[PDB]
Amino acid sequence: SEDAEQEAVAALVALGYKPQEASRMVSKIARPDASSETLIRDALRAAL
Amino acid sequence: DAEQEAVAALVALGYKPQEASRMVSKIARPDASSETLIRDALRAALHHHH
Amino acid sequence: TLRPQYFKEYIGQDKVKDQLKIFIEAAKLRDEALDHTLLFGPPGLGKTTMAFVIANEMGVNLKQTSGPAIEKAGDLVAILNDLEPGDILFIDEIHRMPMAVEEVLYSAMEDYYIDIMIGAGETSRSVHLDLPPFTLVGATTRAGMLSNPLRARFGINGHMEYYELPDLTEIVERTSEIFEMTITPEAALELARRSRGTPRIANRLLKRVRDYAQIMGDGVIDDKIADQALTMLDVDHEGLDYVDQKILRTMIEMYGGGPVGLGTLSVNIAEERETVEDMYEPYLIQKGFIMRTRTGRVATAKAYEHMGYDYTR
Amino acid sequence: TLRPQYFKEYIGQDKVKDQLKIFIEAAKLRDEALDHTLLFGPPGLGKTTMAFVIANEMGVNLKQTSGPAIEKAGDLVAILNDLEPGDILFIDEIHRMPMAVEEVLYSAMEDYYIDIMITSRSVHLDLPPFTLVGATTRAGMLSNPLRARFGINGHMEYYELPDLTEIVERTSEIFEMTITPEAALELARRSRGTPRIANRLLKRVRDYAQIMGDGVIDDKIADQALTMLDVDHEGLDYVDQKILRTMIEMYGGGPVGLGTLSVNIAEERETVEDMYEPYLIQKGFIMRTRTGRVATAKAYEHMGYDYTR
Amino acid sequence: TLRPQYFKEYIGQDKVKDQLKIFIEAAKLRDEALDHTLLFGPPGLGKTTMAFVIANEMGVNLKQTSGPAIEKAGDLVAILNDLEPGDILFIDEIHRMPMAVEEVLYSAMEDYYIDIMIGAGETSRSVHLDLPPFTLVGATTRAGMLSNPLRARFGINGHMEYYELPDLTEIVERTSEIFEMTITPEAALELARRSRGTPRIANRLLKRVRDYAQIMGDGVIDDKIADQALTMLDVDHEGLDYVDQKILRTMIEMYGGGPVGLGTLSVNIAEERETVEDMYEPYLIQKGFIMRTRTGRVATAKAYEHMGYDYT
Amino acid sequence: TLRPQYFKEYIGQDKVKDQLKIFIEAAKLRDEALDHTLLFGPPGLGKTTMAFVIANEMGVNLKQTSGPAIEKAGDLVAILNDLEPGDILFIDEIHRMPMAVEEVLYSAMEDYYIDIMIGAGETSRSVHLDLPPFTLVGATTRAGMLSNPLRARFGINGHMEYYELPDLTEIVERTSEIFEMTITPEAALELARRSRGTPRIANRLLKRVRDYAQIMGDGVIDDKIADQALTMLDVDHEGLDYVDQKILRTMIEMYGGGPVGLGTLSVNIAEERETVEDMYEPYLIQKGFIMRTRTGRVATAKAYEHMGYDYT
Amino acid sequence: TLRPQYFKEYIGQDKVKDQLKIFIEAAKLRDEALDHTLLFGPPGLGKTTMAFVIANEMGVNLKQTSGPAIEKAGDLVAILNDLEPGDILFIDEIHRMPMAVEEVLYSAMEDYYIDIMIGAGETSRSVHLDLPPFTLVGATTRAGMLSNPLRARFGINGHMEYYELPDLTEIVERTSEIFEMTITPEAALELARRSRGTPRIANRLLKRVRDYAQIMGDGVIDDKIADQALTMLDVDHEGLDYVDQKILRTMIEMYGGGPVGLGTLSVNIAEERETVEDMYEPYLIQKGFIMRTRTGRVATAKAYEHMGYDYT
Amino acid sequence: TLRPQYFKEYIGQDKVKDQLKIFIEAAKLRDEALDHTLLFGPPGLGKTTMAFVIANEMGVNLKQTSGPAIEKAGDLVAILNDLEPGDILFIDEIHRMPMAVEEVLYSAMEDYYIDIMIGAGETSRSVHLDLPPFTLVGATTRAGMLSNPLRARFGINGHMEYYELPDLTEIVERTSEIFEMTITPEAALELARRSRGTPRIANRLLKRVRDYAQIMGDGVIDDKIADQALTMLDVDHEGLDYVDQKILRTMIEMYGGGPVGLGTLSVNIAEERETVEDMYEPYLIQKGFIMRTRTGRVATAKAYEHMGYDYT
DNA sequence: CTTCCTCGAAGGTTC
DNA sequence: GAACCTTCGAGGAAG
Ligand SMILES: Nc1ncnc2c1ncn2[C@@H]1O[C@H](COP(=O)(O)OP(=O)(O)O)[C@@H](O)[C@H]1O
Ligand SMILES: [Mg+2]
Ligand SMILES: [Mg+2]
Ligand SMILES: [Mg+2]
Repeated sequence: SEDAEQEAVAALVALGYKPQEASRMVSKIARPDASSETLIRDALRAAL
Repeated sequence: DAEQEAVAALVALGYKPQEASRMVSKIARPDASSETLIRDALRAALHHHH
Repeated sequence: TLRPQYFKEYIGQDKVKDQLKIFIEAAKLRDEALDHTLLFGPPGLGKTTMAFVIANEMGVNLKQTSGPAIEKAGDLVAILNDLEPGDILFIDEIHRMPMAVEEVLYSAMEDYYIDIMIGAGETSRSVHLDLPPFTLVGATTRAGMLSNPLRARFGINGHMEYYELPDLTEIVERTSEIFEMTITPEAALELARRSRGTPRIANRLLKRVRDYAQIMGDGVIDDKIADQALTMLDVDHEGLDYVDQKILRTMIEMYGGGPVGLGTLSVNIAEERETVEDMYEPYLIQKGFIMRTRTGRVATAKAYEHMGYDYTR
Repeated sequence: TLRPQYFKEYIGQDKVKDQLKIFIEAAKLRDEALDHTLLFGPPGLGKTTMAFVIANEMGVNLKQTSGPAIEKAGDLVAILNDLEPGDILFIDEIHRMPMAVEEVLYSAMEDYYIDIMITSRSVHLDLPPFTLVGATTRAGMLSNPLRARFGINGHMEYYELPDLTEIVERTSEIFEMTITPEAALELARRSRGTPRIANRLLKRVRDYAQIMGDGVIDDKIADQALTMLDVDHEGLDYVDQKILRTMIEMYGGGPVGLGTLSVNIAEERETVEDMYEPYLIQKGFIMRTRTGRVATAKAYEHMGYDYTR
Repeated sequence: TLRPQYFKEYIGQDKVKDQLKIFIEAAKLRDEALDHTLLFGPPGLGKTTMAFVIANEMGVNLKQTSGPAIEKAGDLVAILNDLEPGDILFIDEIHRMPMAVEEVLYSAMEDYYIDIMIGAGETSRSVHLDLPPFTLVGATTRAGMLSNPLRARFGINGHMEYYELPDLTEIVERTSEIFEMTITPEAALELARRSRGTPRIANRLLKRVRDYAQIMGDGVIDDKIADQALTMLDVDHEGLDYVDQKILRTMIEMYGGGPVGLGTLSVNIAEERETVEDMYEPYLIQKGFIMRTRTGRVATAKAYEHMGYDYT
Repeated sequence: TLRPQYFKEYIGQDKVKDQLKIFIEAAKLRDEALDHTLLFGPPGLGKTTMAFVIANEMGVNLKQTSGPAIEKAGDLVAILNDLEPGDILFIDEIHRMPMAVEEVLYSAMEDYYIDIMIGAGETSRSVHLDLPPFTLVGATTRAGMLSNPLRARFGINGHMEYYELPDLTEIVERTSEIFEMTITPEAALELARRSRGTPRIANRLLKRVRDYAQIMGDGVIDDKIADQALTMLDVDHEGLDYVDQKILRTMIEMYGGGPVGLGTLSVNIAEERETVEDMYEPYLIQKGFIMRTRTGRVATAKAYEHMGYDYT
Repeated sequence: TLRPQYFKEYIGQDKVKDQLKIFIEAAKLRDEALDHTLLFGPPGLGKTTMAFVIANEMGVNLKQTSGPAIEKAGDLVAILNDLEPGDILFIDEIHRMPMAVEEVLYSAMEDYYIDIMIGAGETSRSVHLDLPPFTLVGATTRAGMLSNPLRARFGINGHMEYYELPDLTEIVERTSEIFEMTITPEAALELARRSRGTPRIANRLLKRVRDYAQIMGDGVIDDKIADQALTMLDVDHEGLDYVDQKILRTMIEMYGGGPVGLGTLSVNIAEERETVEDMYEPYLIQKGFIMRTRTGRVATAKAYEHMGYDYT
Repeated sequence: TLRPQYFKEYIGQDKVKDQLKIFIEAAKLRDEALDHTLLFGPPGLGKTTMAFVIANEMGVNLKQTSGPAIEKAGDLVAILNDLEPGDILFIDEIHRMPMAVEEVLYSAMEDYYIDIMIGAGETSRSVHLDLPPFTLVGATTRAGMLSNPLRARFGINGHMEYYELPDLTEIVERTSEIFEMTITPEAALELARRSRGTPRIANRLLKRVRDYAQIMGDGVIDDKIADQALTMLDVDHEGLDYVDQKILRTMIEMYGGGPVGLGTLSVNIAEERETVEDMYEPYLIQKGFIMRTRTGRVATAKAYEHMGYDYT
């Protein structure tokens, strides 16, 4: 899952979020097994 | 000696000291010249796309 | 009605209203979203209200935001995920969006997907996010500063116009039903003619006439009271304030129509340069009473026949 | 005190004073807040004074701040959070607020709610009914969207000799000076139509009456006191009288340019145009022309010369 | 995509199209890169589309960027290093990039190498870096806005121009096929006459006439229907838009043809002066509807008769 | 010392000096602060000197600063809040203060309070600061550069005029006792009449003649020494410099008195158009040697009888 | 390479070369730098090339920049600190360098010292620098647009004229010899006559005709091929450019030959005033197509007999 | 060196030297600093040179800066904080200082103190800085730009005149000795008559003739080598350039001596309107070749004999 | 975003 | 009607 976490967190940073806040945002998500697409979708949806 | 030159060249091109350090520090080759280092630090940092 | 739900309930704007009716009906005849629409016009005419009516006619939900409230790409991308299939996104003041976000909107508009490039060199990759079809509705008061690539994405253009006496009168009549006061049709016309064609200005005069009609009268706004109310206030039968009349009289009586400079005119009426040039002068130009020349302002023949002075070439 | 407290004490401004009485009485009858008011016009006419009268006539507690002091959105939000129902917020020199703040204020004036991102965070607040009062000398400097939200406009005008004469009599009793009816009119004529200038002359005359007199103002003391200050019976100062004299005796009435006239009186070009000429043009002693400026027949009669076209 | 991919498919621009063929094939005979090319002309004529055709005819991988996308020398230097021999680099709005970047570009185009000077005072050095052979293709809206010393570096100048009715009628019919639109050869000419020479406009009008034909008609675009639809879109028979008609009507009715100053005109019609002089005046001047004088704008006789007003 | 300290030692300015005597004495009988005074007029006439005299006569301490030093509201809010009851604040060159700062003085001068935002973030609040009674004094050469709401608040206005031959003669004798030199009364008048009515110019001529009298003479100034020194400086009996004479001569010997334009005359003397109009022309007109007309400059009869020609 | 290396390779400009030979040779007996030299004249005549020849004759390094590229006074100081003794600094378009920068050259050229502020805040201090001996070579189009203080410091001035047919003909023959090509003497003369008297244009055209003759022809250039190839381009039968045609074709139709001010003409043809007056007007005047008048420019009879109009 | 260092070596300017000698000698006897002095006059006459001579005669260190180097009040305060008792501060091109900084000198030049703001911002107060005795030396090419309150504070004014042939001849001889070139007195007078009375121009011509006299002369500037060299530079025997000669010829050949207007003549010579009036006309009028009149300008008899035509 | 200053037009006199 | 001189007004660019 570290591959998706690093990829999804990195893509979230590419959207302009700070590395610290971006790491927390995805770290705040529960499901680890879901792919990067789900993490970014759930992360931004929850952060709305 | 090429480290100070490569870093100074990248600074002259407008890279900040933080990134210029990381860029040159990420590459390592004792036989590389300051020319081939500059041609590597940038080629290693540009996002190639298709 | 003041709060409308369909194009049947929207007062005025008959030209733009007639076009959109044909486009919406055609889009409904296919499983397609309406093309991206751009609305142009001066401020205060109703661009926000029209965007809502477009959504109800489409039978779709409406999302609202603004250019200034968007500061990073993540802000816009997060909003797009909230759009259901066919949803409408309304962006006000779209001309102020920073280029860092503008470059991201092109693919969403053109292809309905976003690419998020990540990595560098040998690690270069990109993630792909599918988006449901949506209609972007933009509104801007300034078009000359939109980039050509953004302009080419919008396919439907609409131009707003100032309201006309036969319909601005209905806005007054309707507003008089929100308050609980009777107003005669002849009195309503005399207020509409002085409202400069803007609904916001017509509401202000109605409130002021209301206050007079219930302290100096029987609580009814008839033609007899409207004349007295409009006599206390300076507003003439053309909408000109007291200071507006003083400017025209000064130019005609003391300078023979000009040319006269901004500084020389200001010291005669006792006002600042910026006050005459930005408060009073803009309406006098639109009405056609003055012109600006390399040598100063000059009064036109239309002004002479309105103030009631004899004119000579 | 020098500042009147109620409309029953505010002399003049019959146009603005009459209009506000109708709007204040109607608002009370409906128990609603007064609409937003903008006061503008020349200096010294009564803009700041009227702002306090409106609060007393409404019977409300006045909150007070200024434009220059508010420098960031965080400042305005803090002030707005302190308002209670019916409170009045008065902002003097409103033309100085930053553009980043005007956009926040014209939203609050429309919908009575704020939602702004002030380490950044969003804050949302709801506001009770309140009235904003603004005063400015440079109304044309306010953004066009903000001017559209004000529902009442008050433009101030100069005063007449009967209004200023009564003001001088009122002020004289606060200083506990004795003044005659015909001596007051001699100060009103010279006050250029402005209350602040009429109050200034009374203070300068009182100083002379106490040292060079018995501490009482009369038709004889005023003659001497006004000769020392060198103020003509039309309010012309020493430099004002010198300008008209030079024009009539060296250029035959003009036309003459601003530069030539300035060098001949030993004054700076910007002092004549910005400090002395504005009153001479409004009274009709001088006219501006495409080729220069000329003295009118009114100046010849006042200075005592035989007019020749 | 709608755009063509080879010269044998690109409609119009016969002059530009014929010149490039000779230079492209001649360069192949010599087995060397093509000279730097500058494309200029009004917006929407096909400048970007041509850039892709050149790369396909040469048989090279196209690389793209734009003037605003380059912010520091490292950006340009990086892109130039990622090139392969013979690559074609296309740069939109080559006149918009910052002046500090141009200093580096001048060396590359002329010498094919860059030499980064480093050190100060007692220290002073420079690193000499070779670049592969390449070709720069630039596109701008005005030729005179570009920095004069840069213009001398471009060997080939290609001036684009408005299409004629035969070309526009073919483009309109071609597009109608993609959309599966039934259009008669006469109606296609009606839209071409009113598209005022720009393919981008002709395509946009067609998309709007389709909707009208599907409701106010039987899905068949006849000349009789196309003419009614264009009056609904408020497009004149000469192609003057709503804004263009508003300008001429105001000059004739409120100022008797002028002269009138730009400030007065731009305040009467609620439009920004920056827009009037940039987006609308150029077509009215080229088509001879308006003339500019030191006293202001003036309406010509042609305009007086077109709008339908008796000339003085 | 070189600056007077009491109205006894302040020669001239009868109008301004007489008014300030009454206002100061009346303020003392009521035991209250003096009203706000604005001093303005030409350079070198005694503005800064009078500011220190008023402070001594009132018997209070003087706080001094200048317009160019005050750059932001934080500075003014720091100078204020350090005042004690009855202090005098003197700001020189008050016309330089930014207008964004002048608007802070409106409340302080009229009502002795200011509105201060205190704290930061959620702690930001507005509170009144209350000032003790005080007198603001300002000196400026460009009174017309101040804002109308500010000039309206100054309660006393003092305009400085030029001196005359009796007053300047006494000033020269007084200064001749600060230095240790004997000066004959006849010589003192000869220097006064050449000092254009300005005390600063009279002191400068005395210093220059002192040097000559102690190097080329016996250390005493007499009609013989004074006339020799004034010949080296080349200043005539009317105060005309070397170039002033060259201008008048050229007008009378080449143009017969004029009319002549400024440009045509500048080239004949090898001066430049801005030096002649700003340095030399002002005193020639103020003293009646030249007259300005729509057609050009003209020399008056008074100039002919000075250069010795015939007024034909 | 194409660019000449020594005076024996530089063709034409005999008047300038003859003078520079003497001064350069004299500057070699004594061990000193060459005086600051100013070159001026129309664009494209070969003045940047001359700078390289002087540097190679002196045996020193040449650094290059341009006026518009220098943004602030700190930029020029950084350059001057990086010059070796005897180096040559070439500054193009020196008349457009900002005033804040030009002010620094006055001291540097006359005395080889510069005064500048170093450090910040409490560390700020003034240092006096020493500049090693160096030569400044300036280039400008407008000999009279430089300020009076700058023009007085240049010790040598050179005016560069248009080339004659014998000179241009040989330049075409030389350029067609660097490239592998064969051109007949009659073709060289025709191509030179068509080249606006400017070397840059002659090279650009020859480089293009090389392609046509290699594809559409026999691989050799002859008058028959030159006349055809020059007709596929826009070059007129007497060298007028397509922009030149718009100018003449506008004045004769929109203004009846004139007179017309070049300001209003430029905005009606959609060309920048500066480009048309610097590049195109000088040639049209020196060849009799346009004549000057106080009211503006007027089209001569020579234009009517060229464009095919009636000289009514 | 080229610049003289003592009043014995400084040729000419006797009126300025005579005054400065008396004032410097008197200042030393009292053991006090010299009064502030202002040097002004046309370019190249020796102002900057005199400023250094004064420092050598007083026998003190000279501090140096320039008008365009000072950007903000912080710089000026820092410079003044480094002063030592009796130091001389030279500010060249003083007219370039910004007004807000020039007004800081008003106190420093006569009260020797400055008002500064200090502290972190929580606590901040005004304080008087106190300066040691110093002498400010200013030099400017145009004094009309200095504000009236500043010019009044300078105690000694020096106005530079042009040089005469006797004095200018000695400058050429002195310079020939430094170059170690022999020059005949007959030739030294031939260069002086062409130098327009300016030392800078006489040095420039002598350097150019020195080169020619040794590359193809025989190492001696004889009466004939000078004529051959000066003919190559195209300098007439009155110092007229080709442009100056063209003007006089045109007026005589095409207008019979005039009167002719400025706009009419400019067109007949293809010269820019302001160039003729600012660059060329001033010297022609001063020497008497041209005369301005109410109906135009006329060429005098002097201009006839210089060209060889028959005056009538 | 603001103060300054310079480019430009036109009224009036004289031969 | 060509040439000079003065005065006003709106830009624009360097802070
Ligand atoms: N006399 C000459 N002989 C050979 N080639 C020349 C000559 N003069 C100019 N050229 C060529 O023409 C071009 C001139 O460009 P350049 O010297 O930069 O002109 P500019 O300096 O006016 O821009 C160069 O390509 C140069 O090689
Ligand atoms: Mg107030
Ligand atoms: Mg002072
Ligand atoms: Mg110097």
